[PDB]
Amino acid sequence: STHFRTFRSQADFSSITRASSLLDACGFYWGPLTVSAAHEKLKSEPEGTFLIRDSTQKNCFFAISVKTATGPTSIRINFQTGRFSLDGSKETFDCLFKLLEHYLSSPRKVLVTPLRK
Amino acid sequence: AHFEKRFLKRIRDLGEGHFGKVELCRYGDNTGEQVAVKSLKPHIADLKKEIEILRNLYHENIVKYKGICTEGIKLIMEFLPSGSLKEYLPKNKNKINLKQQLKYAVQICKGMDYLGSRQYVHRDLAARNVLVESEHQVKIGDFGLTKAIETDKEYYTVKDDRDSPVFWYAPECLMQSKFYIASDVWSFGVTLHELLTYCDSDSSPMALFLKMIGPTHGQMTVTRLVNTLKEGKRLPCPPNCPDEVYQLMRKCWEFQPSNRTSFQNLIEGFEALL
Ligand SMILES: Nc1ncnc2c1ncn2[C@@H]1O[C@H](COP(=O)(O)OP(=O)(O)O)[C@@H](O)[C@H]1O
Ligand SMILES: [Mg+2]
Ligand SMILES: [Mg+2]
Repeated sequence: STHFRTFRSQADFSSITRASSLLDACGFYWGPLTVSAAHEKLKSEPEGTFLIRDSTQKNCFFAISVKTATGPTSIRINFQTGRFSLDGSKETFDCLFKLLEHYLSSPRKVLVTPLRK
Repeated sequence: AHFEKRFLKRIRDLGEGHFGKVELCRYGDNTGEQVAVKSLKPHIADLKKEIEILRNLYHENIVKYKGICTEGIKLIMEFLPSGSLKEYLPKNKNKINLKQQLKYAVQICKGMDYLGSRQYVHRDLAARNVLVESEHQVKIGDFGLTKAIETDKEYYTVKDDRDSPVFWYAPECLMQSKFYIASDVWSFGVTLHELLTYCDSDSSPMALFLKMIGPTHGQMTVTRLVNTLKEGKRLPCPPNCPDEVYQLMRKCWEFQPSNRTSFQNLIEGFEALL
């Protein structure tokens, strides 16, 4: 818990502060929510209710927590050179909210309704 | 300068860092002296770079280079019995007064100033890496993250993709991975804070900054740490620390690298108080 990775560039730092600024504007960003704390808030919601929070891993910024058929789960949001991508996908986005607006129209229909504060 | 692995003693362990392990050895007559051996502890290419840096340095306040143990490669160096300030200060709180602390601060600055004269930025100047030789002498070690600034450049941008002690790092290091000589000056002020708090765990730089930040985890901790520094928030004045010493400590924490003091002005500042 002592060491982290510094930002690789000013452009990378501008990408995360731009995303953090947009996340504070929306109502479904909960910040430093742990995996167990986020899943407790989602286990009683209708299927497909998603949530944005800070990841707990040292090398990851944000994560999504959604409720599927088997219950609440979490997916990593990979960030690399100003690009955002899901842990199990090959679609990169220059904005975090363009990443979310895409999977709201994906044929998988995983995300549908956000959990607001 | 080539030590054989067949004559190493492997007595006990000395300390564990974020990158490697250090053990105490000697090299049946036991005529060999005590030596500190640093192993990889999983990388291999980084330890060879650290050895080439230590073999290039030769200062009174820097750990002396000894040899190399081939196989993998093990780094051999002189053994300082008192360990690091992280372990020496909590055990000698009633022994080390303020004058002895300022004497340690002068030795660290003279060692860092010599390190900067060779275009080297330490990038890990902390109390855990300041080894104690005696009550009156300390040396600087752990050059695993040390980088060389080009002679025509003012800083060196890191593309290592490796972990960093972010709670000792200046804003330009956190935001851009740029490392000036002034970046080590920032780390010195944090290390000076450790020296005056006798390396107390409850008053550690991480614990105090996490208090200012509030609830945080993951890599977003780095983002919130930068925002805290952008709000002008710094480590408080340690207890029983005079104002003249804390002012020199604040000169190391200017947000702009160009506004920070230099190591030679720090030496003149502490020597004026002795
Ligand atoms: N020559 C030495 N004498 C005494 N203690 C040492 C010596 N070298 C290392 N240590 C101890 O080992 C610990 C970590 O060593 P270091 O090489 O800084 O770790 P790393 O480089 O892997 O982060 C330090 O806290 C220090 O007390
Ligand atoms: Mg160390
Ligand atoms: Mg190290």
